[PDB]
Amino acid sequence: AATQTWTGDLAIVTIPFSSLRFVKVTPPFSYKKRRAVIETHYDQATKVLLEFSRRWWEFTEADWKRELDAIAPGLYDYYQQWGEDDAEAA
Amino acid sequence: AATQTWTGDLAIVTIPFSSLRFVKVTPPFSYKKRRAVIETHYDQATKVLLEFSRRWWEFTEADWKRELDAIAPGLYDYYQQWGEDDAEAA
Amino acid sequence: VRPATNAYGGGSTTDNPNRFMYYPSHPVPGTQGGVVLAAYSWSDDAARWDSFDDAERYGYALENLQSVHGRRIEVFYTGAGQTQSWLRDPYACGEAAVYTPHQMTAFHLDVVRPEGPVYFAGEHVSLKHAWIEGAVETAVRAAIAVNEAPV
Amino acid sequence: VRPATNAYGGGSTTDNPNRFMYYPSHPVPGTQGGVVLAAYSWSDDAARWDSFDDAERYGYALENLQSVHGRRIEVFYTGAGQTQSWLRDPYACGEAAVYTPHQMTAFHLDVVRPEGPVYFAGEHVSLKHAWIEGAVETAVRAAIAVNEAPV
Amino acid sequence: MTYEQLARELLLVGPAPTNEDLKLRYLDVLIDNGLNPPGPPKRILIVGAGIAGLVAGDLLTRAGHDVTILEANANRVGGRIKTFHAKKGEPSPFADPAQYAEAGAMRLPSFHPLTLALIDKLGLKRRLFFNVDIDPQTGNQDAPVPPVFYKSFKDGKTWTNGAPSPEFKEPDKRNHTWIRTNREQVRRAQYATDPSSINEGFHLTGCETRLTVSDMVNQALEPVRDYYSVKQDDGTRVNKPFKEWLAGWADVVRDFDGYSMGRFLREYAEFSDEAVEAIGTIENMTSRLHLAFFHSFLGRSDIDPRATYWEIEGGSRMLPETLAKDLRDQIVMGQRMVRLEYYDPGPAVAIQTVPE
Amino acid sequence: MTYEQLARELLLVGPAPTNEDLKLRYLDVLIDNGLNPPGPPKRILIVGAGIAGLVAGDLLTRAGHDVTILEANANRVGGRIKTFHAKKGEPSPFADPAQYAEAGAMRLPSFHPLTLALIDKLGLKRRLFFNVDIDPQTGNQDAPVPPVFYKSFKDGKTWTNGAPSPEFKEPDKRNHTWIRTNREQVRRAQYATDPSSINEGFHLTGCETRLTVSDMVNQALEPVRDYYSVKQDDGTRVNKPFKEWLAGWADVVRDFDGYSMGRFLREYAEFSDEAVEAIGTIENMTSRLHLAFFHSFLGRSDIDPRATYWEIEGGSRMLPETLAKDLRDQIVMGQRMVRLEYYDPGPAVAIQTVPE
Ligand SMILES: Cc1cc2nc3c(=O)[nH]c(=O)nc-3n(C[C@H](O)[C@H](O)[C@H](O)COP(=O)(O)OP(=O)(O)OC[C@H]3O[C@@H](n4cnc5c(N)ncnc54)[C@H](O)[C@@H]3O)c2cc1C
Ligand SMILES: Cc1cc2nc3c(=O)[nH]c(=O)nc-3n(C[C@H](O)[C@H](O)[C@H](O)COP(=O)(O)OP(=O)(O)OC[C@H]3O[C@@H](n4cnc5c(N)ncnc54)[C@H](O)[C@@H]3O)c2cc1C
Repeated sequence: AATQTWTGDLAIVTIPFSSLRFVKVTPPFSYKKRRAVIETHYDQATKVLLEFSRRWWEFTEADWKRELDAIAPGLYDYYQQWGEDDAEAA
Repeated sequence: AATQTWTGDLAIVTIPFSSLRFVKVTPPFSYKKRRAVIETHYDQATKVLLEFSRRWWEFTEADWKRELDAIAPGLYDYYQQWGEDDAEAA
Repeated sequence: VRPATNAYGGGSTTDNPNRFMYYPSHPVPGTQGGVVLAAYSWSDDAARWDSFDDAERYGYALENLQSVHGRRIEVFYTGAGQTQSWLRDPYACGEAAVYTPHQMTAFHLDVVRPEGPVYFAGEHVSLKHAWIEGAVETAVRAAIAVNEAPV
Repeated sequence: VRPATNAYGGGSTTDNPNRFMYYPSHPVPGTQGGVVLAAYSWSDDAARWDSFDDAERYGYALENLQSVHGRRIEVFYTGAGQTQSWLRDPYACGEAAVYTPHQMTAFHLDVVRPEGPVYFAGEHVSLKHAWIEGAVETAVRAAIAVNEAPV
Repeated sequence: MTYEQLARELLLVGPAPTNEDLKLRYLDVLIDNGLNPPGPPKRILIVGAGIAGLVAGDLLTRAGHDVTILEANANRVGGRIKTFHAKKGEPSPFADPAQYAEAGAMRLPSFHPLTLALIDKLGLKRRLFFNVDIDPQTGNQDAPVPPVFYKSFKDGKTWTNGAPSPEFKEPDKRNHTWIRTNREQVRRAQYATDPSSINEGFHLTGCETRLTVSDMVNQALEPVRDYYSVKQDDGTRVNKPFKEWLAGWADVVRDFDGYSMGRFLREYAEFSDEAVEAIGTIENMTSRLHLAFFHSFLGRSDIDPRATYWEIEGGSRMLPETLAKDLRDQIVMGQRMVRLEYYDPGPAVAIQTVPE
Repeated sequence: MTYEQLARELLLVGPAPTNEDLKLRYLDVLIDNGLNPPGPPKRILIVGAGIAGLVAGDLLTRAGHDVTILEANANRVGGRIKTFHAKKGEPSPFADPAQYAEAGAMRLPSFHPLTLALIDKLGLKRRLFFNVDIDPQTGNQDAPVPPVFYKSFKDGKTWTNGAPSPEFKEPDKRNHTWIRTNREQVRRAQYATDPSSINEGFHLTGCETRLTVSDMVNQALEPVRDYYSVKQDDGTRVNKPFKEWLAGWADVVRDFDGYSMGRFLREYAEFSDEAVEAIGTIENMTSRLHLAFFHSFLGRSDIDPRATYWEIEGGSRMLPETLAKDLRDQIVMGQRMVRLEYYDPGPAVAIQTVPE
């Protein structure tokens, strides 16, 4: 159905004002209520999640060489030679 | 090519700091230069563009009925009957 | 029924989410139509449309446009629209730099300072942000320093 | 070569774009791995990743993660990641309401006020923004008013 | 009079006569009884199946009312409470199908009674969320979880979920996690004993250098905490006697609401740009810096220094999805409110929605 | 001393001895001669093919240097200067293949010499951009476009693109456009003569009601304009004598940089919340309201009340794309800088890029 209307006697609007900003309303809410809807600033936030085969952050140094050399022959030392890049985005 | 390195004696960085924020750098720029790159706020803006068969905004009332009735029989009055919704997103 | 706008150029202001609408200063020669900047807004006003993706936006845009010019305009709408969000652009990562209070005195002089052989230019290095003049102005300034720079 | 982190739970802070990284408080039982909140940031810090689309983000995220824990971690990276941008969500249109100075005294009392038969609730109607407690707290309050409301 | 009114709202205090403690009433209606006298059963339109909606829609349904919960999302309720997890019938978010993480809400404060108790009432297991890395060989978490506990500003009244569990004790926290700023990297334990190192990285000179950013912030807040509470010789604080504890906060609203958190640290606390830089960096107040002082001040993680955080087993989703099992008939998915017409003297409501 | 330094940067004034007018030097190097003495020809890395990059990369190439312009975009230069137009080989942005619109920059101020002249030098036609709706049956735009003109704060010096065109005259502006706020809608001409109507819509009471939001703002800025300039009996302004015109602005930097535009209208100009609401709404300062006072103040469209705006025929793209025809060999598309290594005593630069 292109549309669908609901009706009742009371209504509880629980959507964020940022979303309510796009709803057509009538009659107009109280002047201040409108301003609050036009002006309430919604902050932005982003989460990035990465998956790991193991819980390396728990590792000790032994755990590292241990756990690491297990995946492949002399893999531990391979990274010791490599070291850490000196370029940061900081 | 996965990558590609360039070299010279001087360099002019013209990308916005928001983009430079993700570049790995070395050695570190001066402390303040970094902060400015971490802290310079880039404002957001969005433009939405709609295309119209005619330049209606130029129209006069006559132009409207004239131009409008041209598209189809009695189309002008059809919209006069319809009127304007009372719901705004304001 | 909203009165005939009958306006040439310029644009209108509103509190509906479209905020500012601009009309073409000159008509493309040989054409019978035109494109209007149905919606253009900065900061939070803009943060709004940023929630919606490119394709969805056209809907509201037309509705909020009708709220000011009349439902009637819908006839001439070709059904073609374009939308440009600058925060969503991985190359602009925003419209322009715009300082929050105190930032300029906090570190703007350090913004211009070159770092070793690295020089900076562009809209934000100037003090005419969100303007091309700032861009160009600092571009030249940059070329002047590197040009006469001891090789 | 970055030292072994050897940390259980908690998270670390950095000025690289990842900003804050959190480690799982408890490991999913029966598993050998785990997922880490590689990058989580608000406002402008967040505005950054907002420039990039879902899929691209994982790259940097891993790099900035390595800058603090070592390049070594890359071995355990499954190559699977998930990213949630709240400004880009057409249902949240942002993380949460967060007042700019003066807004609260300017109109927060009007925020709570019901409009005719319309009542408002949710995180933003409270004063514990960006918290569930605010949400719930105002939900109940809402049900109390409509419940005993003269039909 | 608007200031006092705000303090009320902030504090959850009823009208002047009684000055009821609303946290009690809400705990009552949501945990204990429910909506006491189920008033004139009416038709109710609830937009949004986020936590707010699900809770009201549940209390109201349980009290006999014709509740309809319109939700724009077509496959998920919970709103800003989302959790990545394998969904019966499609690819799992992560390689390991048993893994899951939070896309939104992830931790629940001890001083958040309603939610804590709510989670319990719904029969949900809640584990300890480690806000600071911990020593996994300490504390006993296998003991039954301590119950929710609340204390009102009203003459020694409280509220609890049930019987204590003195067997339960939170693990001790090591600060073996990192702080890497300005190319320098140290552990939190170290930064704690000696902030000099990384503070100098932000160019903090002199006195400021010998303090952690936290304390620097706490030090800066005391004068304000003074509006409503009073310093304690033992090094603690107790709110002043109601009348003042109210007028104080109302004063805080009059004096610092026009301050961005930064303009406050700067101009009021007379902190240096470098101090604000280190502060905003080590404890996310850099991005917020220009947002209201209040949003940062209320959050102030002080109050309960021994408080605790929690997380729902199985994911944050568990909370909203459980409330949803009940409202199986009220909730309507894939419906976005686009129009809202209501009648106001000086059917009562019509809401039009589009399919998603 | 940092304040004065800022005023310099703001004003484009050289060092204390001479106090050179940099707008002249830039006009010189970009329009007249070019980089005067082509110093030690060196290898140059320019990141970004936006207007900034294209201009520097062009001046430098023209002065004999090995210039390489690395651009992340794979199909477009111009950066924040984009224009929707049919691209030989694919679908046109609009149904009518001949239509085009701005996705970014769209108008050029008369008081922006460099860009205006630059557009001319490149042999680009520039039409009048109507910032306010106009009466299409007035003014003569068919006359040759007036030339760019600049006036320096330095004792009667100037700069022009060429010979005047007193035949050219901008159309008269009608304000037949709309202002629709709080469900009310009026024309700009009306709001001008009587702001009462729509101001009351924002609940402006008393005195404030009888003024347009603009004037309300101008009225509010005078005291500041006073730092650097002086009111004129005829109702105009002339900057004070250099020494003060510099120290004034430096003072403006010391006094209002810590002000958000809102906290200024509010606390300093002592405007009411309703006044700020109407103001922020009628002339976009609602969303910016919490951003630096300076960003809003500099923009201040005053100065040249008779100034004019312009637009490039064919699109804004014309400007960057023309500069690009030259640097055909310097510009490298689809290359994103991801790493930047440079050598600093106390090859000089290496930039690594990824393919896009
Ligand atoms: C919606 C909008 C409207 C505007 N309206 C006007 C107006 O009417 N008048 C006016 O004068 N100005 C206006 N402006 C501002 C003006 O366009 C800018 O100030 C100016 O173009 C900025 O030039 P720039 O060279 O500094 O940067 P940009 O044009 O942003 O160019 C930077 C370039 O670097 C590239 N890049 C970025 N990161 C990397 C990387 N890591 N590696 C390689 N390449 C990279 C980008 O792709 C881009 O081409 C507007 C801007 C916007 C967003
Ligand atoms: C990244 C992030 C991390 C967080 N971390 C925490 C934390 O650790 N602890 C904590 O307590 N809180 C946290 N929160 C905040 C908490 O999740 C929110 O305060 C709370 O869930 C808000 O509930 P709500 O019911 O008010 O709104 P929402 O949950 O946003 O729900 C509103 C609902 O309305 C729907 N909707 C919107 N518009 C329409 C429309 N037009 N028509 C129909 N339906 C519509 C939406 O789809 C949604 O389901 C976090 C939030 C974010 C974004």
